[PDB]
Amino acid sequence: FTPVVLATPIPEEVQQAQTEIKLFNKWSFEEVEVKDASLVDYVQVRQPIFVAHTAGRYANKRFRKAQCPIIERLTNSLMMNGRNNGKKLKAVRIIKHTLDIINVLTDQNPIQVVVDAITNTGPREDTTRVGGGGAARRQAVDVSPLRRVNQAIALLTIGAREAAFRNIKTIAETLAEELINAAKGSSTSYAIKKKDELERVAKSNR
Amino acid sequence: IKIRITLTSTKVKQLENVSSNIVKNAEQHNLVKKGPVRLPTKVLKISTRKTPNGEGSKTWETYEMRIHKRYIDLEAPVQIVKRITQITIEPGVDVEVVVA
Amino acid sequence: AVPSVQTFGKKKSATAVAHVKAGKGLIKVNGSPITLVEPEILRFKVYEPLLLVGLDKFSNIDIRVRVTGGGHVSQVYAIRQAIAKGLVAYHQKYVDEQSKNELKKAFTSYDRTLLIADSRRPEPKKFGGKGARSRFQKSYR
Amino acid sequence: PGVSVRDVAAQDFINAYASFLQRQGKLEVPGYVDIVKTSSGNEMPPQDAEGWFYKRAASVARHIYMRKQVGVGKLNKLYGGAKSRGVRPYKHIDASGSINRKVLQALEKIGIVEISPKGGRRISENGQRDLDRIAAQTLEEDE
Amino acid sequence: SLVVQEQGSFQHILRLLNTNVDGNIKIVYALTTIKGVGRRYSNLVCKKADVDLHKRAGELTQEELERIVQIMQNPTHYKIPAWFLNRQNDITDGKDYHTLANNVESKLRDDLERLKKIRAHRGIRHFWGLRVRGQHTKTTGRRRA
Amino acid sequence: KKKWSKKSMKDRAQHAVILDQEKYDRILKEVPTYRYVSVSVLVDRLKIGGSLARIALRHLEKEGIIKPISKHSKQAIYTRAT
Amino acid sequence: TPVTLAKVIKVLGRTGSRGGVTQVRVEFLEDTSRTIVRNVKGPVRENDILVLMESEREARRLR
RNA sequence: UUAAUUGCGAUAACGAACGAGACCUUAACCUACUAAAUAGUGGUGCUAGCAUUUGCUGGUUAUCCACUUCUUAGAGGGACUA
RNA sequence: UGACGGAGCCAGCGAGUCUAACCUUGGCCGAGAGGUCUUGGUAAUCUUGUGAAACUCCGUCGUGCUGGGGAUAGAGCAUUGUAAUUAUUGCUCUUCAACGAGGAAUUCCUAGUAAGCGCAAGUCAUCAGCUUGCGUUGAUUACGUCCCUGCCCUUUGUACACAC
Repeated sequence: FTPVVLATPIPEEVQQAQTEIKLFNKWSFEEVEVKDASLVDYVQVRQPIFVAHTAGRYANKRFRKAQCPIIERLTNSLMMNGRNNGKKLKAVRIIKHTLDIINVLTDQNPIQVVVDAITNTGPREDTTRVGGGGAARRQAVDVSPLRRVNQAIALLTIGAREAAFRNIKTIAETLAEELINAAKGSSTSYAIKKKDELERVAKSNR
Repeated sequence: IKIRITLTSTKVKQLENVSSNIVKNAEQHNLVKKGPVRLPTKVLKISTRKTPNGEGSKTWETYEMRIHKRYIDLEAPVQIVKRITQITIEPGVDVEVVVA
Repeated sequence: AVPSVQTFGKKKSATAVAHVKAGKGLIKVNGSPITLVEPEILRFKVYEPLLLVGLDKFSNIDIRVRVTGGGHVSQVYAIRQAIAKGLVAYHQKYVDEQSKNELKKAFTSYDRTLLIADSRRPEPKKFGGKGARSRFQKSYR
Repeated sequence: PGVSVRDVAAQDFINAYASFLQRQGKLEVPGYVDIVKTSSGNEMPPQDAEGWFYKRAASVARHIYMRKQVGVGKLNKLYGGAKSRGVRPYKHIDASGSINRKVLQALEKIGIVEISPKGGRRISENGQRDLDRIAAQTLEEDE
Repeated sequence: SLVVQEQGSFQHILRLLNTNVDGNIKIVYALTTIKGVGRRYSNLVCKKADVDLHKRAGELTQEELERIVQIMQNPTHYKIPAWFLNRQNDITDGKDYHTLANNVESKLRDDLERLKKIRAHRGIRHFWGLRVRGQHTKTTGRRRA
Repeated sequence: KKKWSKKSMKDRAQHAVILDQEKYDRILKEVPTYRYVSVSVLVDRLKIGGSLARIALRHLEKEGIIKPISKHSKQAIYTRAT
Repeated sequence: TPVTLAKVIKVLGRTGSRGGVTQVRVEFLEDTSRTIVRNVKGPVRENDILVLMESEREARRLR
């Protein structure tokens, strides 16, 4: 192998990443494993993409919307609350800034924090409505791992939208601070408080 | 003369046969010409309520008329062009010739 | 006499046509270099091919793309499909089929839309509602 | 190495060219600027008071260069936006033609833009010849 | 990037023609507190006075405002083309003018009273309080009296 | 007559927007030990005005103490070099 | 209490007032041959891993 | 088993008709008797930048030359639970 | 995730000329509007290579009844209209008015749908918050159930029969 230069100017940073192996620019999309095997094959890994904008066909098959990249799934639930429907062009911008903000804190791998956050706020058990004789009780039922990720993404994205609303905090930085506390475990993050609150109420209404 | 005969019918089958027999009749004279040019179809949409009065669910029927325009470029003398166009005249099809 | 191939990629309503020849390793879109769209989100989208198989197939090939129709993100999708097909068709005619069937296998594995134009055309709107399936409002009293 | 216009960025060009026009001070603006709406849909004038016209001239100069023939009404559409008619839903609204018209005759006045056949404007020879000094800063710094 | 030393000369309030004008905010949007001069008028009067647009209402000298008020008082003196002003070709005089903080209500009362005195359709409507610009009164305007 | 309101309380925010020496040298000595520095970080920790936060941020990058990583609008991500 | 991890082996069917939950037969990850039948609130499928906040429960129906 | 009085089939019923379906309209690969320079043109003519080494855009108007894979829709086409 | 100021600009349906001034193309200085001229295609080469709103580098205020404010008044400038005063409509200027994730209740929705956005056509004497079409950006479950109000079939009870 002998390296040669090109008359056409193409940036080196993109070229250097492409030359040896597949990887993000500085982010380590590899070894983002989760210690909990319950959600394995329900959070997206081993298919690193270069951005959270892939128009993956998610309506053709029952679950192909669940094989969606977990960052793209996080990007989609942030794309909500009325005037932000559509506009994925910025929904990826916030995650770009949030990942930047996540990196500058918590010096470990920025992606692992998100997946640890999602794996930490998925409600392990909640309670469902039972009619009974008019009104008797509520019954606690187990939660599938796919339902977990649906709720884990939601609570993180609901908390961020409700935290940056009518305050100084931008949607990018506050969506980070919800993921910081969700991944580490603080019992104050919007996702975590609701997760155990739903779990607590399910315990009482077994 | 650089004639350009035009065709502005609606029935495609009537247009396609009369244009096919305009090329073969012009080619049987061993004259120069261009093949047909297929212009985009021009659908004319009339969207109207179905009810005569103003009662009922708001149901609408959309009528469409398809317009197919075709032109073929020829360079043939008029003393044979006149006897070329007027023959095999087809009902419903609109075969017309222009000068310059 | 110059080895060339003209191909197309498509999107919802975008279409990019690529002229791929044996040139100087240049990639251009709409008269401008592909590297200077710079919105920092879709730079990697048009970079995906050369980022995953490298420049070993981009050394002496000049590619110019003319995309029209659709929007910004749609045009970029078409651009990727145009350059993807051009490299596919280029190694189909001139280079060994071994090179083409291996790059198709990597392109398919990474993203099916790198080879297949998305068959998700829009649904026409119907009367009695604001959209295709949404209705206006049902009032009862 | 080879020199071409489009092989550089678009965002830094418009600003750098405007600073070139502002520093030279030869655009020959009559001066009634900073008065008019600049667009009937735009309810506030530009914030960049000392500029907003060197950039607009820079904006049209790149725009006329990449196009072949353009008109006063066409550039009003390009620079127009949506007018907020309060409760009424938004609608596209064209910009005032004087700002666009007098920014082109200024380009004619200084030699950037020449009249073209079939109506409209065109990138002139003098307009293109000064882009070499424009791109010089970009090429020298990165290489 | 530019930084300044903040002294006690900062004025948390400004007195322009017997009206309290806020400090610690943009001069352009501070003048909107005056009845008759708003976002655009403050933009023009600040352009005429050649005051730095980036500066606040805190570090503004008395002379800088004295020209601002002079422009507000007599806009036509500074060669204004008579399409920015809120009162062009007054019915009482025919000459171009511009209403003030207290003059805008005085002339609004004066222009409403002349319609009332002549018993015009508009004047009887203002005397009635109903809509005068043709708006339907069947649906809108129930919790207003 | 009912107006269907809630009318919650307020915190009476006091964001100062013209900064004096006491704030100027406070932020100068406190821009260290801050892992993430932004416009909202300045106003929610040193209680400065919103425009001061972005202007001060431009001042801290002009001389250079806090090294920016992402220069995007609507979200400024600056770290401190170490 | 140390929670337990469990893998489904069979799915029985939808139950509840609106069918929003499903009966599943589930095998314990450690000390297998210990069957259990649990109700799952979300969409579940074969060979899916289930978390149980408690273990020794068996809800055969839900109405 | 039905997004089907749809079929398989016990069968005092047999054979039928209507409805469903079938039918009609769109997206899109035929690259050969579906294109004019009414669309990238493959070579006209030169002008505005650097390399005398290999680009980035504008074009008079019936010489054209092995011209058609993109919004253009005919003839064996194609997707029938392969 | 938001207003404003730049700036970058990218679709698709579609329409447009006889007792014709409709389709605002450029050379009307004019400057929202429309009088000058029409050089303009049996409407791809003219509006429109739809050259548009949305969207998207960079900067202006920073959480306030604030640049979220023509909602409501007054003053003026224009064109269609033998004629608009109960704004025809567009344009420029002043002040905040209610409004701060809206109660019981309720509607629509299973894909490039919903939702955001805007454009052509019908109406039209210019200019419509409606409709019809559309196209741009593009979300959570789809192994669903009948308990959630109603359909289909069957069996069964009826003192019902235009029939609970």
